[PDB]
Amino acid sequence: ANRFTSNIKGLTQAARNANDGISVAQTTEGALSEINNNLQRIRELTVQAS
Amino acid sequence: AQVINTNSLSLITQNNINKNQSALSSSIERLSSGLRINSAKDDAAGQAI
Repeated sequence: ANRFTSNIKGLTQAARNANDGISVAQTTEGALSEINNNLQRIRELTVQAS
Repeated sequence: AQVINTNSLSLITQNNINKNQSALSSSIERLSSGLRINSAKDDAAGQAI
C-alpha cells in the first residue's frame, strides 16, 4: 500500500506537470503566429515592389 | 456499500467529464471563429497548405 500510494502521488504530480508542456507550446505558437503573419506581409509588398 | 476510503464510483465519472471539456472547448472555439484550425493543435499540414 505504501508503494502504491507513492506511485499514485508521483503519477498525479507528473500528470499535473505535463500540462506545462502544452501551455509552453501554445505560448510559442501564439508568438510565432506573429512571425508567420509578418513574413506573409513582407512577401506581400515584396510582390508589390518587384 | 463497503468501501468508503476511496469512493471509486464518484471518481470514475470525472474521467469522462474531463475528456469531455476537451471536445467542448475545441468545438466552441472552432465556432467562435469562422475557421476550423484556429491553432497549431490540429492537423498542421492542412493549415500549412
